[PDB]
Amino acid sequence: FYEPPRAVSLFFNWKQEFKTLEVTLRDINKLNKQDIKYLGKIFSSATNLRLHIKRCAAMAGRLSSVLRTCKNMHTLMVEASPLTTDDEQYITSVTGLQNLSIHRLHTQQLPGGLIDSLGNLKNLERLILDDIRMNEEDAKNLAEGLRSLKKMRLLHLTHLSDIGEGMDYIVKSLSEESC
Amino acid sequence: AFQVAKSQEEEEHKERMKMKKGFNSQMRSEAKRLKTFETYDTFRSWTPQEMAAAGFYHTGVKLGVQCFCCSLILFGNSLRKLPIERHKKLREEARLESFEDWPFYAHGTSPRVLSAAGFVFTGKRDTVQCFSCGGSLGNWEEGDDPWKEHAKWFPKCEFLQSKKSDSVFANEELRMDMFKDWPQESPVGVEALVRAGFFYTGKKDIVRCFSCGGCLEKWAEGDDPMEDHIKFFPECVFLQTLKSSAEVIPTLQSQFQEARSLSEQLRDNYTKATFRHMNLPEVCSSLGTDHLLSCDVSIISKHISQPVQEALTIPEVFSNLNSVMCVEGETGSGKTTFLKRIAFLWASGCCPLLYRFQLVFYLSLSSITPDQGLANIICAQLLGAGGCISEVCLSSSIQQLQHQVLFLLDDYSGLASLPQALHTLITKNYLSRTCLLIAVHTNRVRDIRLYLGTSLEIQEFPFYNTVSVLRKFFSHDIICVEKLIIYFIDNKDLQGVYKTPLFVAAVCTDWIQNASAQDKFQDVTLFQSYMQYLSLKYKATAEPLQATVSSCGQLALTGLFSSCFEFNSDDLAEAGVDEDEKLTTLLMSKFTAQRLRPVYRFLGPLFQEFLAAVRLTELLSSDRQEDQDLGLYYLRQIDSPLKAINSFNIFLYYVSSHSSSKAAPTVVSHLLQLVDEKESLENMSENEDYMKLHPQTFLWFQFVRGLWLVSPESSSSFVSEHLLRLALIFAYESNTVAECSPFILQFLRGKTLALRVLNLQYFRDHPESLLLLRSLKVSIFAQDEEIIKNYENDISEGYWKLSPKPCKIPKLEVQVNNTDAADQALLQVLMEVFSASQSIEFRLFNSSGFLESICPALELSKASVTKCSMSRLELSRAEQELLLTLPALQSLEVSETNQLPEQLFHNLHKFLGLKELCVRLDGKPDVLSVLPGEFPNLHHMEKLSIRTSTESDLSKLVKFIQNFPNLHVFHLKCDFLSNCESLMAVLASCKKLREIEFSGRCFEAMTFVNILPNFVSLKILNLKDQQFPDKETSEKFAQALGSLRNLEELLVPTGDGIHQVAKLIVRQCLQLPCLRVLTFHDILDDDSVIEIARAATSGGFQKLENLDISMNHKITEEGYRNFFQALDNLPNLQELNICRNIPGRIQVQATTVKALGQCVSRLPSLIRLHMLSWLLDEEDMKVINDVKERHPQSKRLII
Repeated sequence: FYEPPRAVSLFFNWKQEFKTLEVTLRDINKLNKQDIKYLGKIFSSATNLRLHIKRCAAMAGRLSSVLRTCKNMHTLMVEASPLTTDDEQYITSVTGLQNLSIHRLHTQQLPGGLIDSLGNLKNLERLILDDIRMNEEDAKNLAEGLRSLKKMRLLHLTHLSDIGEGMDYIVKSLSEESC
Repeated sequence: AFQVAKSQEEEEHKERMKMKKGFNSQMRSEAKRLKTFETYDTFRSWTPQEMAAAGFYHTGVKLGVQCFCCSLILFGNSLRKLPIERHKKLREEARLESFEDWPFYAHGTSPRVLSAAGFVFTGKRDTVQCFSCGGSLGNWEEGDDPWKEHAKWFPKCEFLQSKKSDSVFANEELRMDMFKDWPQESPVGVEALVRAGFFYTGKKDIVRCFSCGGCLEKWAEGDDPMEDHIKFFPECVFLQTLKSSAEVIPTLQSQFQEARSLSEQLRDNYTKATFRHMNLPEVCSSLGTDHLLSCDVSIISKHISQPVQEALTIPEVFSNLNSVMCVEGETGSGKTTFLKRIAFLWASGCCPLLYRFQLVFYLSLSSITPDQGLANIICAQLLGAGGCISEVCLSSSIQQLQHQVLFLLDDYSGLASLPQALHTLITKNYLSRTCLLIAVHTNRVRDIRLYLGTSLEIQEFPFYNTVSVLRKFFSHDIICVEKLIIYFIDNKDLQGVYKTPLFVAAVCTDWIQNASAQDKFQDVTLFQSYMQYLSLKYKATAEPLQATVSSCGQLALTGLFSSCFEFNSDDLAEAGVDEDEKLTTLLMSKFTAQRLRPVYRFLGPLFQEFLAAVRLTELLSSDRQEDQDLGLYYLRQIDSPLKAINSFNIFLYYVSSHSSSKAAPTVVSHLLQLVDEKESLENMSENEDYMKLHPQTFLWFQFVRGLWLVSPESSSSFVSEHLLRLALIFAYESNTVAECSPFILQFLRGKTLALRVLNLQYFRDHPESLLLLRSLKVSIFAQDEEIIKNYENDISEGYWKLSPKPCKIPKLEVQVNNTDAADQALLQVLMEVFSASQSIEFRLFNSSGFLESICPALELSKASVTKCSMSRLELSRAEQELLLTLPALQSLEVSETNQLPEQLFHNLHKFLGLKELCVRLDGKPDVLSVLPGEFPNLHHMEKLSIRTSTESDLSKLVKFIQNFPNLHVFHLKCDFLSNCESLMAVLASCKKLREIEFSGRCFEAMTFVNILPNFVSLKILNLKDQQFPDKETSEKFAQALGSLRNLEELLVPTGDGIHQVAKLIVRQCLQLPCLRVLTFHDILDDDSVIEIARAATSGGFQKLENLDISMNHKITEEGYRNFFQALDNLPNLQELNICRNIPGRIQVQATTVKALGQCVSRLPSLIRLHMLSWLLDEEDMKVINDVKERHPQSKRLII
């Protein structure tokens, strides 16, 4: 998906049992309702959906609006796009999300968002964290969200600052039971 | 009737205010006429040639002509009004060649007084015609006053009254002084015509140069002053000093006594008068030619590098002549008629380039290959080629005067390289700078193509040519010509069979030599006579002439086998060998240019189906080894009854000729083989070709689909009308009337028939056996009007002319609508058929003006009336007293008026036989008083349907409704009853409660869990909105409905009885067979459709067809799961409503709804899905469209 009615036509002639589709979102700047509804209605072709965010500027607040129809979703990647708190609440709102990646968050992580309602993604297994602006107490309540989900298998906490003595709460949250 | 006169004011006055402009000095030029009277729309039945020579003129818009004497626009050219005659009623060589052939007999009247009175002799025994009459006659007696005979033979000739009643100026100021006498009709620049070097003479448009002497023709309104004098006088010395040889180059790119006296001898010989003769009147032998007495065709001029270049005319051939040229057509027909046309009309000289063409040479090479040149065939088939002039010296007379030599060469297709000077002339066509013509067919255009610049195609214009030939040669009979032209728009593909204009002589013998077409004019007699001519022409034994007939008949079996028309030339296993027999026979030909494997073509694509009809009677009344297994084989490949109307109409009506009847019971057995089917719909609609009424055939599918859309028995009733109609025509014309009669009695029974008898002579063979039909129907919606159109493509006339004394005529059917009058003649028809029939079925649909019709109807009729339907009458007293006083009434349905009948009610409680009622929207607490007058009469009752507005008296109802032994379907609804105990008593004290309609009466259903266990054989139950909780009615109606596995139709309403009732009730109705209709309105929240989902997964459901889930609370992806399994695994269902959640239900996840459309398309046997109360878009329109077209067994998706 660069920068599209032909692919809308392509999936919208026959529909069969696709297993998984991978969506490469590249640099979404223009945003009209026709592409919102068409590219929204494409995403029900497979049984699982792998959404990839790649530097999309028009999706800074239109996460839940476009994906409201998109009930089918399996994993998601965040590559260098702005994001709001309520959109993170939409990320934690869905339960079929099993694997999640996030990269290059310059802004401070607001409370009441992803790290604060973390314990709802009850099938989380692979979680990727990079370049997140937080503080110690945000890492503490983050680790409180880590105490909830007990099906994780893979964790990335790369390139993190302002996390002095939060690792006692994080590692304390991880080393509880034989996970 | 009048609409042609009012519409005559409409378009004739609309055109009268439009195009009055006429330049009556301009419109006399011939080339602009036959140019622009050619390439216009041409959809009329009138010849453009002699309408360009009628005295009028026209552009090419819809036929509006004008004139100079009577200046008025005239269009809409239709039948029998000859525009040369309509010109009147709306206001040297020919005489020389005439008396050249003068016989010895006619000398009681002198020939020179025939010369001085305008007579033309046609070169036969003593027969004459004028130059503009068209009637050649003999009948010479003594005292024949010749011009007065011409006013006394026949009144056809209105030419009778139409004809009876310079040397000192050799300078440009004196030349220009002669140019000041300028004619008005030339708008060309006069000064440039002065400077062109001419000077004027004194007549119309000729003009005389002084240097060389240029005067000549082609002078018109939009020409060039210099161009004609340059390119047709390239040796004018003043022009040579004006524009020399390098300057005539753009005009070049724009456009001896033995030899001379030889040209005088051959010029005297090539004007032969007996050369006119053609066998186009072969055995008819009418006294007339084929140019002055016959119309023409046009030229499809095609370029060699595939553009279709123009469609030129016959003088347009003369304009830009071709030095070597090929035309395609039919030998014997038009092509040799075109060559003999060129020579014989070259003996006339009317066109302004004629008399200056030098030496034409007619030649047909199909006879000869005589390895010798000019003296062989000119001395052989003609008079002679000269002996003092050698045959090469004759060829030297060719090759010394080449520039005006015109050749009329025919049939290289029967020629090889064996003639010496001929084939070396054709292969070295430069060495004679001559004009060469040739007329080879479309099998061997490729050998001529090496020596061609352009190709010419002869093509008939059957808009006007067939009515010109059948007009002029058959003015003796013009009412069948009216049948022809009215048949041209009843059958708009009449041009699709008239494909060669000079093989219409079979039609000519099928009027003058076969008078049977005058009362039997449809298509199969006509081209049956053409096929009979193909037996007569080339009369021979059982050669592959005959196996070319049968073998191209099975080429036609391959033609309609896989609907392939332009063939592949692979499978020549059908016909194969000796292509000269098949192209000489001319049932086919092949492709001209390159293909990979070249392509066969036909003279007529629908004519090929008639060839397959000849193949079908060949495969119907011949050797029974496997031949009739082939005719039976393809005759069983066409086994769908909805395709039968159109395809069996055209093709099996081609089979309706050839009356042999050796396996006509097998093909009418295929007509009985057609049984109640549904897939016949798209069995027809999938096919490609539809023959004659082609977009109308698309409309036939639309209307018959509209017939099955509403009424299954009216659709199959129309199917019965066309099957019994075409089977009746084929049965009587096949004369298998006592051979197949009890099988036709099998073809009659059970079918309900509307009364159509005007093909009575086909039917009246034995009507007593042909009388045991299931029903008889008349009505007065648009179906019978379309059937009036269908015979238009009476009752007692064919019905009493059918039988003078009918016997045991079965029962009858009546519908009437609101637009009915009271004409007494059809009431006398009703008197006849009511006197004939057993009893009457009778339906009143809003019919006003029927009181004045029901008084003489029952006045003429006696007391034998069964069924009366009382749809929204006036309810007056006298006509229901007259209906009242007739006994033996059996059926009366009354469901419409708020006004209540009283005397008809309480006096309807007298007689016996009545079994039908109805009491919708009346209101009665106290009208039941003389109902106990009925109570001793009738234990015979079969329809009870009551409505009151309030509570009536119930003791009589429980008494004698308890006294019913013969229970039936019931309709009960809608009052303040408040009595479950009397209804508990009457429903508890009876026996046969198996079709109960209790739709929405104010009632407590404590009775039903007591009386539903009393009767187990119930089949149909309907209930409208009641009280229905989820433990009382769910447990007690779970037991009561749980022990009721005999039901077929279920209509359960409107409760908060919740999904436990779906557990037990969807459990038991899931687990009972013989069930068809099911309805859960105002109930089934999403867990109850989980119950229909998991219940509908396992099955036990396969009998069901009808189902309604109207009024859910919310359908979403939940409904995609529940309607995924429930609308997946059940391949018999056909009915679904999802609707009336009206404001905003686009919370359905529309693309998963598209997946639900995939899921409904999994279901094979569905018909009607109702997807109402949400938005679509463009996308799901394309989705349900495309996945609707996967199997087309469904038709009813409703938005």
